[PDB]
Order: sequence, then structure tokens, then C-alpha cells
Amino acid sequence: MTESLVLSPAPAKPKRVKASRRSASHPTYSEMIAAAIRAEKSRGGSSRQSIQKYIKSHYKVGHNADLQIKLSIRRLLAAGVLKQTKGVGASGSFRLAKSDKAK
Amino acid sequence: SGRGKGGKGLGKGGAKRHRKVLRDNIQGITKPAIRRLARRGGVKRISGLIYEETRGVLKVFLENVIRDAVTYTEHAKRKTVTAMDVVYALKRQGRTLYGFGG
Amino acid sequence: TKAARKSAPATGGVKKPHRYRPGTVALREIRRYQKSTELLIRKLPFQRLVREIAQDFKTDLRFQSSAVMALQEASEAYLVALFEDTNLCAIHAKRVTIMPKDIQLARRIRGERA
Amino acid sequence: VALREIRRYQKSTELLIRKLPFQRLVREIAQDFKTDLRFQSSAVMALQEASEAYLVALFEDTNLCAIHAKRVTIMPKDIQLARRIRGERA
Repeated sequence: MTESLVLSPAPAKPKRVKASRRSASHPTYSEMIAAAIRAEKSRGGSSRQSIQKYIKSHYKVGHNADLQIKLSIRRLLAAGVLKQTKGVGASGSFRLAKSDKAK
Repeated sequence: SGRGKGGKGLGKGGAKRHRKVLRDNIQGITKPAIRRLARRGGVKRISGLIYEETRGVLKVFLENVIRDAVTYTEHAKRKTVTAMDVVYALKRQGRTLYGFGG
Repeated sequence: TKAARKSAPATGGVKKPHRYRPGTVALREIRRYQKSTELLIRKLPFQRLVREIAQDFKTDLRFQSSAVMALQEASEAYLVALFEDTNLCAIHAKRVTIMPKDIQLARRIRGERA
Repeated sequence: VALREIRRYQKSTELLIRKLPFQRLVREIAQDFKTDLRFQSSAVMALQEASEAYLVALFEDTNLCAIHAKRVTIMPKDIQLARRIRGERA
């Protein structure tokens, strides 16, 4: 049970992390990458070390930071809400689908 | 006519009743048939274009072999190509099949 | 928090069948078909095809069941040998997939593209 | 420069390997089979033309092997594929 067996020992993280009244942490659904991209400046896309940084503080590392980051990147790519820039000096520069200027 | 876009119901799309009288004769080799040939060749994954390419390659081989067969059959006035004719049309270049003959 | 509208929790995994991972079935399919000895393609779709091209080259003629088998086995081994030949071209191109780029190169070296 | 000399060899027909080193090479191979073997001048030159065109066809195929793999250079990997796929080596 991906939703019950693994979440049985993991109500501890929810009572302290994710959304709460007044200023709090962003949910895993959205703003984990979107708000990070909004907050960062002088980037032109977010690298892996970058994203792993901008998620500091109270957060579930577990196997989530190991694989669900890549899985969510692919999921958002399937959505099309993520724009990207390629290179090898930086492993990957992923941006939001911000329509301030038409592509 | 069709009660739905999908294949859940009766004959929404691709309802076929004509059996290759003058159509789809070349398309007698289906996708698993091409896959099975690839598997016997040790191929793990093939592309979409290989389905049409193999049929084109298949037509060339049969055409080249049967070009000799009609000449072989007409020469002996037999008008009925047998196992021997295929070997004669094959033994000349490569593909020397020992399965039938004699 | 069960949103019940977004599939990030993955909603439910109760009735999901045990499906093989992509490319894993090919591993077992290789061992099954290489050992297998059956005639790969059906006789009738092949039978009507060879008759048609023969009809174009020569007027109405008869066929024997042995002749159909001879054409099938030589043709099947011709493709299987080509498939292995293109398979070695696939790894040389550093990728598993096989496309006309693989077949065209294979048909050229072994004298077919002439 | 390398393609500059392509025109020279593809426009003019000539032997591209040294004459006597080929004669010495075939002699040393023949001596092991049978010592004191006598080679005719026409025979050694006839084998040279066949040998040269044998590699030209091999070098022609390996060129198309490279372009298949998004490559320009031909490497030992290319020569392995061409010989094996042709049935010459395996």
C-alpha cells in the first residue's frame, strides 16, 4: 500500500511540515519547486544542488529526496508547467512556465 | 452508428468483414509476427518504422526468388512450382535450404 | 491530507495488477523464441502474397504445399539473420532500438543494397 | 586536405601500396606453407589489385558504419561490424 502502508509510520512528518495556518511550509503538491523558482534570482533555471538547498529546514529527506524529486520533475514535464534550459556546465536548469513574455 | 469513441461497444471502429480479396495482401504480417522474428534475432526493442520496412524487405526477397521460379517452372513446362523449384531458385545465391529436395 | 483529486499520493494501489516493467518481457521472450522451432508466420497470409507476385510475373499457375513451406522457412531465416545483423548495428550505434538506419547499413555491407 | 586527396585517388587509378613489400609479405606467408616457392611477376601484382580493392570495399563499408553511429571516424569497432555482418570473420 503506497498510500497506507508507507504512510502508517509517516504521520509524524505531516503534523510539523507542509501547510499550516499563517506562514508555513509549502505542500508537496505545488510550490515545492514553483515557489523555489519564484524565490531564486540570477539562476535562469534551478540545478539539482540548488533545489536540494532551497528545500531546507523541516522536511522529509527519506527516500523522497532520493527519487521523488526526479519523479516529480518528470511528472511536471508531462504536465508542461515547467520550462527548461540545457547545458553541461550546469547539469540542468529548470524554470516555471511563466508567461510574462511570449515564447 | 457508433455508441462510443472507444472499443467498449460493438464495432465503433475498424469493423472488418472483407478478408483480403484484393486488399491488405502485403499486410499479412502483423506486429507480433515482426516482433517474433526480431526476438529470434536477439532484438530487444524495434522502432515503428521497422514494421513497414520489414515488409518492403520481405517483398524484395520473395520477388527475387520467385523471379527465377517462374522461369524454372516454365522451362520444364510443369506450371506447378514445387519444393525443388524453390531450392533451385534459392541454391543459386545464399539461402541454400536443405529442408526439401530429392 | 487526502485531496482525492490529485494523483501525487498515487490515489489507490489496491487493484493494480502486477505488470512487467518495460523491456523486461523481451528478456524472457528471447529465450522462448530462440529455443522455439515453430513456423513463425501463418501460411495463408503468406500463401496469397506469393501467389499475387507470381501472378504479376506469370499468368495463372498452380502451387504445392511443399513449395509454400520452402518459401516460408528461407524467408523467415533470411529475416532472422537480418534482424541479428541489424541488432549488431544497433549496439554499434550505441542504442537498443532498430530503425531503417540499421537495416539500410546491414543491407549494404552484405550485398543486398545493390 | 584529407578530402582534397579523395579526388586524386577517385579520379586517377593507381596502386596505393608499395610493390616489393607486398611481394615480400606474400613471399613470407608462402614460404611457411611451402619453402622455395616461385612467384610470377603477374601473379603477385594480380593479388595486389584484388587485395587493394578488398580493403577499399571494406573502407567503403566502414565509412557508412560510422555515419550510422553519428560518427565520421572509423575505429576498430567499425571494422569488427563490417567483417562479421558480411560473414567474413563470423
